[PDB]
Amino acid sequence: KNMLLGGFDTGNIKAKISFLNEKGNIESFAIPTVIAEAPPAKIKDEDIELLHVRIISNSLDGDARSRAWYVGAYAKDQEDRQEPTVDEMQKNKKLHLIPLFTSMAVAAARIGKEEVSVPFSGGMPIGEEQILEMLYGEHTVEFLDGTYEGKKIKITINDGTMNVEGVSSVLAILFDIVNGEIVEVGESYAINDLGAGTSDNAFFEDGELNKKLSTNTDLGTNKYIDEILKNIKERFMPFKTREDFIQRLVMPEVEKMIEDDTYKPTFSVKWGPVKENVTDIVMDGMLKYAEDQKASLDKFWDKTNADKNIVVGGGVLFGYAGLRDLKEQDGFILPKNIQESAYFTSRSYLIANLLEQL
Ligand SMILES: Nc1ncnc2c1ncn2[C@@H]1O[C@H](COP(=O)(O)OP(=O)(O)NP(=O)(O)O)[C@@H](O)[C@H]1O
Ligand SMILES: [Mg+2]
Repeated sequence: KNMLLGGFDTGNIKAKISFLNEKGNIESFAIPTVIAEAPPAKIKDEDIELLHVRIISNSLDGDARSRAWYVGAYAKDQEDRQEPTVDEMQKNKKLHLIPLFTSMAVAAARIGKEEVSVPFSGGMPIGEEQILEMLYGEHTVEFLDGTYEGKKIKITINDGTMNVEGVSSVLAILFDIVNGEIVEVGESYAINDLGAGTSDNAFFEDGELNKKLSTNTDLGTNKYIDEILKNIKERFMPFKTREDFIQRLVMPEVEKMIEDDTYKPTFSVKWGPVKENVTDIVMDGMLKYAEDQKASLDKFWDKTNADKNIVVGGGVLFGYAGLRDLKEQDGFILPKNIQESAYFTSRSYLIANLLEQL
């Protein structure tokens, strides 16, 4: 007892976490990979809307040693916010450690523990031992504002794993944890995690990650979303972030499609004294993404000649209108519980971790 069990999926867009709550079920949320220096004191995923935390950890250095930060959403608005630098083609570790520890704390607060040991179960994209040791030790997160203002969580990380080999990265395709731990309603396979800014094409052969053909591209949903937004704003002549566009406009419709294959989606936008039907605009970007992904998956299938191709990630949902065709194709596997496709990897890392504890 007094332990937090989770799977951790980090990137340049979000830090994703899937953990076990008090009633033994999987709970998931994502903290945007954004931070900003904050004053020593105050001025459905409610608790991460406003994150102002003091973080004391030895994995942090210099001025970041034990000061305060705006983390995630509440950081994206700040002037001097920090985000992953990326050129026209570490010592930025706080940019990844801080949203990481912050997620561990939020989950800890959610389940009413104030001291938690967190066996680390995560992943790296194309050493393992060295990266883990920027995580070991004791980390304290105090909330200075928001839902858990005044709370102080002690995170202890003694043991970890990056789930490099074997079926660990995949486990969420076959299993689910409902008070633990139950089956969902080949020997050569690809895993395609379809994300916001990137697309991860990994290939597993004979129990081992094929560390030469396992690639990684920037085929993300974001560029397609930006296109759609540009075409909507022009239709008028609305949304604050992309996640706002996805959550408010896209998610409710993608969902009725899931539970009814006959349902036609409608996308309308209210901006000012005008309301427009932009169903045609949205669906265009969706199928464009779908076909571009269909093409990308095809050639990676041919390049690896995998026996089966698993497609996961939120891109399965954003491009669902087109990507649901992969259900009818032998050689492709979509998650049965497809509404959890976005957190497939973190959910997989969580399942790998629960097994590690046994
Ligand atoms: N239910 C949904 N319906 C439609 N789009 C969704 C849904 N869930 C997630 N998305 C979108 O799918 C895209 C991919 O999400 P996700 O895989 O979680 O990105 P990410 O992993 O955080 N970024 P990356 O590091 O590149 O993988 C994003 O644009 C999400 O907003
Ligand atoms: Mg991802």
